[PDB]
Amino acid sequence: MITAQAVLYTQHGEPKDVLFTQSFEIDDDNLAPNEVIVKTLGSPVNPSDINQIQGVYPSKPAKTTGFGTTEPAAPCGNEGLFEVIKVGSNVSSLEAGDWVIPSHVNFGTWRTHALGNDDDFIKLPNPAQSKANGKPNGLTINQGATISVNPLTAYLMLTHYVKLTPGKDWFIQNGGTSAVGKYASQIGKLLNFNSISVIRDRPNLDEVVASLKELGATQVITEDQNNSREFGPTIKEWIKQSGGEAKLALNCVGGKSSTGIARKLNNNGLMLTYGGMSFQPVTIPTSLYIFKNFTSAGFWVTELLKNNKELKTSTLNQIIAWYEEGKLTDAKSIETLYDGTKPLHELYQDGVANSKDGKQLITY
Amino acid sequence: MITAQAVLYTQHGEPKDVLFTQSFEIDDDNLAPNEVIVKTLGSPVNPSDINQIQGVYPSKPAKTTGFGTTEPAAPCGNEGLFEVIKVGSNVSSLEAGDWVIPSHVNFGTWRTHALGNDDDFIKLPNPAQSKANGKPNGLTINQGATISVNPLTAYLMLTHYVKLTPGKDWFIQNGGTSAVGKYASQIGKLLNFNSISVIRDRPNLDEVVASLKELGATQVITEDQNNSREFGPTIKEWIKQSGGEAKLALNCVGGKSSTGIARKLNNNGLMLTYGGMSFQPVTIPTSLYIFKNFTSAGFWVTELLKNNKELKTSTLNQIIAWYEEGKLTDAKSIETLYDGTKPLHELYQDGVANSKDGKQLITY
Ligand SMILES: NC(=O)C1=CN([C@@H]2O[C@H](COP(=O)(O)OP(=O)(O)OC[C@H]3O[C@@H](n4cnc5c(N)ncnc54)[C@H](OP(=O)(O)O)[C@@H]3O)[C@@H](O)[C@H]2O)C=CC1
Ligand SMILES: NC(=O)C1=CN([C@@H]2O[C@H](COP(=O)(O)OP(=O)(O)OC[C@H]3O[C@@H](n4cnc5c(N)ncnc54)[C@H](OP(=O)(O)O)[C@@H]3O)[C@@H](O)[C@H]2O)C=CC1
Repeated sequence: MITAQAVLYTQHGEPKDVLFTQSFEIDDDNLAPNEVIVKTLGSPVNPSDINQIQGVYPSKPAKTTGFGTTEPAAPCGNEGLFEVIKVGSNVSSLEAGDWVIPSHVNFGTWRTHALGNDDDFIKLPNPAQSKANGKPNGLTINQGATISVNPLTAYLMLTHYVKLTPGKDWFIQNGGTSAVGKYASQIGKLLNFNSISVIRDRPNLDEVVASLKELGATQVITEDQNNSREFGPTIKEWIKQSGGEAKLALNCVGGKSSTGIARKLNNNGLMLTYGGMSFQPVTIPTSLYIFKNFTSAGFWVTELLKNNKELKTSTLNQIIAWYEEGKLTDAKSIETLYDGTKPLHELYQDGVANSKDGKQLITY
Repeated sequence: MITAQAVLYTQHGEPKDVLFTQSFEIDDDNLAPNEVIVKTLGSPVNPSDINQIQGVYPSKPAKTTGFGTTEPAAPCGNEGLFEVIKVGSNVSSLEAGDWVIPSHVNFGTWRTHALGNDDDFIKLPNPAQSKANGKPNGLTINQGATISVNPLTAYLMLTHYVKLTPGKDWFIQNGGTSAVGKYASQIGKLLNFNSISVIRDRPNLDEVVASLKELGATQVITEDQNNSREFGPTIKEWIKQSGGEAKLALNCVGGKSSTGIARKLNNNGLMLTYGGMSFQPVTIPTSLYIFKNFTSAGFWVTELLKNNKELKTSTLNQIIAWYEEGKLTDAKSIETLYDGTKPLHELYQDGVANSKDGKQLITY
């Protein structure tokens, strides 16, 4: 018998108000033939996990009395890395010690353990296996725990919609310091796409600029430069002088920022909106649509991959391979370790409240 | 010799400030083998004509001294109907008496006559020719003079981007009382497409609503209803009962109106922005792109048909056919006849100033 903790809520609302920790037992001596028990190694706090709890995200786990609560309650978190503890008698896809991530969204990853079917998980090579397979590197906890959402988002947005000619074409993105932005920059470098990252100004601008260029951004500008009429021609020269064109814009901010990157694209440009950190709508001048044949669309990784395991697998394997080859690094996280001295849900409420400091990862 | 008049400007500005009339001569006796002389029957004042003169429209006539001015001057007007008066010794495509429209934009239609090559024009059937073919109707001056821009814009937006299932699917459009909106309603009913027209409220609402439904709108709502969450379910019920889906939105207003019509589309919807009469940008909530997979694109008939004679020809023929059969009616115009007593340019300046009254057509 295993005693586990799960972060739940009986009703939607702000994480700071509705989350709680529910103690529950998992019978490791009576697993159905296809069941598996996993122990969480780490799971992050992503904006979508929060919106899901708030009730403003159209994809969520059902509320049930399954964890032993009197009222129906839903679990939290959609991605994370777990270590397999035990498999049922008919399980062959997984075994003790394996590293896995949920095979689908809405599994609930903010907890110490989980009981599920073998098909509820996807196996990632763990360090022991990467070494035995002769790979140069093995995944870290954070890399495994954040491999499902942000890296695939960056990869698919950059390759699934418009073909950028290697060594010539460009994509421009705001939210340059975001985890997704950092993954996009690297993938751009790996695929040989040029790129402009737009970020908010800061006292350590120079340091962040060099850091993002190391990751792979060709040029880094501030939102003030993004808004500047006078600076505009300098950006256009970068594109024109490269021989390619700015064909794609990645927007996760909205507002003025989204207007600014759209204006930087060449005619027939495409913008993918995948986030709205400013809480401002996407505003595009009528002229961009008519005279520059601009197109504005959306991206939702959860929806793109829910019934396309093939595209998901192919994308995931590429990220894993780059991690094993030492060609990709992770958007780093501020890790908070659960040790039982502080209720689990509080560690997540803190991670939520401290999101502004950067990606939060609760570890176990 | 023929003494002609042309409305010109030597510098971009407001029509009321920079326009003037230039008298020039055409030698109807010295025609090159492939030249043609035509006299204008009528030409409209369209928003794009004005934007062109203002210098905020990226497609324009080269300034030249061809009309006998010392400083380079540009002509005005992009569409219109002309009657062929004389053709060169090598012209077989046109005969005296034929009706033609410019074959390309930027020809300058705000003038009494024009000398050009045969390939500078596209023949339309004149009344006698339509009649000799047993067609119920011949084209009127206004129908011929306004056939190049608004009707083709409406047709191509409804048929060239997303396929609406006849008898089922819907398109929604703002700017319902505009000439384009009136063509879209008619083309919509002729192709058996369902549609909702959005217009600004007015005291004679009932009459305008009835009028738009006769033209082809299935339903007509005000912008207030467009802004209404309360009203939302009513629209959704209309679509549900039809068994179809709202797949396309036509936007020529911008601002809140563009937001409102975008929201009423079913998931995977497409909006075509082709105008922005409110002078407000297209604003779309982040959630529509991500969760509803909405797409916002542009439309510019000038750019689309620029190097696509076949698509232009085909679309033009379908409009001519509907006029000849009597199935399509023109967005009516307020006509001002030039008789040589008031400078030609003033007639057009009045046309520009009285735009809000409705489509203006200067006749000859
Ligand atoms: N649609 C999809 O499939 C996916 C969408 N997303 C979206 O991406 C965003 C989260 O990304 P990750 O999860 O990569 O994010 P992180 O939490 O790592 O980064 C968030 C970023 O947003 C920036 N930011 C915060 N507030 C503002 C503001 N007011 N104006 C401009 N920028 C601001 C931060 O700036 P700074 O560095 O200056 O502090 C930081 O760069 C969310 O919008 C999330 O919902 C993520 C994955 C997938
Ligand atoms: N290829 C392209 O991209 C093309 C673009 N256009 C664009 O379409 C529009 C012109 O259309 P046509 O040439 O059909 O126009 P008209 O001038 O004939 O009609 C314009 C109509 O728009 C309405 N209108 C004016 N201001 C507003 C507002 N703020 N909100 C809602 N309605 C408003 C009027 O309403 P009411 O009568 O009720 O007062 C009027 O019925 C312009 O935006 C023009 O540039 C046209 C052809 C092609």
